[PDB]
Amino acid sequence: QKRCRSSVVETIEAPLPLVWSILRSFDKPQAYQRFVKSCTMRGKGSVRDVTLVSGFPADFSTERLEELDDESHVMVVSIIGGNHRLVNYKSKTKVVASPEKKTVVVESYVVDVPEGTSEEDTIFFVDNIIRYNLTSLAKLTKKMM
Amino acid sequence: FFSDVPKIGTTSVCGRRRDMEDAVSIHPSFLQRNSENHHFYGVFDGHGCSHVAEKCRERLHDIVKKEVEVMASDEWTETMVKSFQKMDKEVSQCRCELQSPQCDAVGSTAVVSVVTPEKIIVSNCGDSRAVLCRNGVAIPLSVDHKPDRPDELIRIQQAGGRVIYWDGARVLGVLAMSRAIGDNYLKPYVIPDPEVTVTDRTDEDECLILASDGLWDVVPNETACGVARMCLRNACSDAALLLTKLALARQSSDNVSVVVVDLRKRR
Ligand SMILES: [Mg+2]
Ligand SMILES: [Mg+2]
Ligand SMILES: [Mg+2]
Ligand SMILES: [Mg+2]
Ligand SMILES: [Mg+2]
Ligand SMILES: [Zn+2]
Repeated sequence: QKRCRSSVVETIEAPLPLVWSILRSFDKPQAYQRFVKSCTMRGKGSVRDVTLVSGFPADFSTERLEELDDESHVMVVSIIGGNHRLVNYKSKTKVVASPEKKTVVVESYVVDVPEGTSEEDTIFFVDNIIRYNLTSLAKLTKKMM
Repeated sequence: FFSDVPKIGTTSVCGRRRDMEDAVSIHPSFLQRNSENHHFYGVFDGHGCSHVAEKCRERLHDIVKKEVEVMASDEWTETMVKSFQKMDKEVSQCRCELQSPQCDAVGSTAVVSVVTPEKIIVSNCGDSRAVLCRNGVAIPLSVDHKPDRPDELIRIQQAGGRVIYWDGARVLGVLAMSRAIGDNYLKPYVIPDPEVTVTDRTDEDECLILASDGLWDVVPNETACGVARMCLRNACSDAALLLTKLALARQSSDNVSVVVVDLRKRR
């Protein structure tokens, strides 16, 4: 099964504990993910049911919390169902404070390349979405503080 | 002897959806120019939330009106483009309750037509459509902004964007239309600039149909006009109503908005 992987790295002008407090909230992706209309959650193993806003090329996602480490600031999510042509999707989020208060976030993932679309379009599609979310994260943190 | 104003019928429904994100603007006699009575009709298909569609319904005719009061001769393209860009600007500055990040993914198509005593002006941005029925013939007065429309594909790449098929041709894989009011996060790929047609009224004109893709995604131009044709043999509201019912009967799971303007003289 054809597979692709990518990674998005961005620097956010906010302190680590602020940024992390938002990312770690598995049950509330809506806080910074514009395409999320609603999310209900049913620590590790937690499953969340996401509904997507109109205009987006999907209506739902079903995602499972694989790992949440509040010591090393890492989250591991995996999409286990959905309408979004994203099959066997599994992502890691790593948060670290900036050596300079600022935060760097690294979001990486693997997913099956869907039938009928190139690796490059699959990468572009997901990367683009992640940058939106990281952009909103920055906006939100800038507000909260 | 006959009536200067046209009989209009409107049907704008939620359909099988939970949220209504269509909106409709009906402003007959909305202005006069050189002692000529002008009319405004508009359909807006929202996405993300409803508020951009609603905003157009509340402002667009006003904005067009102010622009008309300063237009030279008959330069309607300039007038409509300015009006549409101004609408977008206002939106730039409710389900999502106007809150981030969700308000950062909202826009609307806008299809509008100013009907003067001599002309039909259609200003379109998005994939709603205006179709003229005349001599039985179905004549589209706008051309949908689809990301795979070949000229639209090229314009997007020239703005540095890309088109990806993902449940249809989509701008950046996301939006199913290449133009829209709002959606700043998708500028400059998706722009609010409308394309404008101007067509002379004839004695053969039957009616004008403005409608969201709730209608056109299942009912083609030729069968729309045919339904409207026989209803005219409120007749306009009978046509609007019959058209949306037809789209629902063809299992439309989308909001449906149909406007039917009667063009021939009466009373
Ligand atoms: Mg949906
Ligand atoms: Mg819509
Ligand atoms: Mg001028
Ligand atoms: Mg629609
Ligand atoms: Mg459609
Ligand atoms: Zn809203």
